[PDB]
Parts: sequence; C-alpha cells; structure tokens
Amino acid sequence: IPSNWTTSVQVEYLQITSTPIVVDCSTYVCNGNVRCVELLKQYTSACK
Amino acid sequence: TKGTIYSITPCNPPDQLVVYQQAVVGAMLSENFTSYGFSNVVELPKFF
Ligand SMILES: *[C@@H]1O[C@H](CO)[C@@H](O[C@@H]2O[C@H](CO)[C@@H](O)[C@H](O)[C@H]2NC(C)=O)[C@H](O)[C@H]1NC(C)=O
Ligand SMILES: *[C@@H]1O[C@H](CO)[C@@H](O)[C@H](O)[C@H]1NC(C)=O
Ligand SMILES: *[C@@H]1O[C@H](CO)[C@@H](O)[C@H](O)[C@H]1NC(C)=O
Repeated sequence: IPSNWTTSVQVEYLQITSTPIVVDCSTYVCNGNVRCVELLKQYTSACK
Repeated sequence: TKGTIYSITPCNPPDQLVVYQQAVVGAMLSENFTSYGFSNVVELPKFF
C-alpha cells in the first residue's frame, strides 16, 4: 500500500472569451463619398 | 517651407447611439459637445 506522499503542482490554461469587433458597413466601403453612398443605397438589403 | 507638419483627421467619425422603447436615448460620442438635444455630456473613461 502507498505510504506518505509528496506534493506537486500542475498548470492548465483555458480559452474563455474573444474580443468582440464591430464594423460600420457604410464607412468601411463608402469612405465618405456621397455618390458612393447613394449607389450603395440600393444594396441595403445585402449588407444589413 | 519651414518644417511644421499637419495631421488630417476625417470629418465625420462614426457615433454610437442607443434606442429604447422605439425612441432614441443617450449617446456615445467622441467630442466634448452636445450634438443632439441632449442636455448633458458626461465625460467618461475611453469615451464621452
Ligand atoms: C431633450 O432635452 C431638450 C431640452 O433639454 C428637450 O427640448 C424641448 O423640446 C421641445 C420639442 O422639440 C422644444 O419645443 C423645446 O424648445 C425644447 N427645449 C429646449 C430647451 O431646447 C427635448 O424634448 C428632450 N428630448 C428628450 C427625448 O428627452
Ligand atoms: C515518510 O515517513 C517516513 C517515516 O515517518 C520518513 O522517514 C520519510 O521521510 C517520509 N517521507 C516523506 C516524503 O515525507
Ligand atoms: C468639456 O466640456 C465641459 C463643459 O463645460 C468643460 O467644462 C470642460 O472643460 C471640457 N473639457 C475638455 C477636455 O474639453
């Protein structure tokens, strides 16, 4: 049978979360051109 | 001519707004100013 023991330490690591990211469709693609925004205006069905 | 240098900030950075009960309330901004009819602009860490 086992007699008196000795201690030890084990280390583990677990992923728990992910840094969320958010994006603005119209800024990202239009980049501030009003005419680009208007041509995009017919695609709001898509990028929403 | 001389050596001074100038940055080029974009005119309209995106603003983050909040809505509740089908009306807008509160707003996360970047400038220490009351853009909308809101009566207070509480400075807070990392944003106004
Ligand atoms: C936000 O606050 C402003 C004033 O603090 C409110 O403004 C009044 O709104 C009516 C309706 O347009 C105007 O006739 C008054 O002249 C406004 N007063 C001032 C001093 O501008 C506004 O209604 C508030 N809105 C919300 C959603 O809280
Ligand atoms: C186990 O016990 C014996 C007797 O008490 C002792 O001599 C020995 O050093 C102990 N071992 C450990 C790892 O504690
Ligand atoms: C922000 O605006 C308030 C309004 O009164 C002013 O007191 C304060 O000095 C301003 N701070 C900065 C950093 O512009």
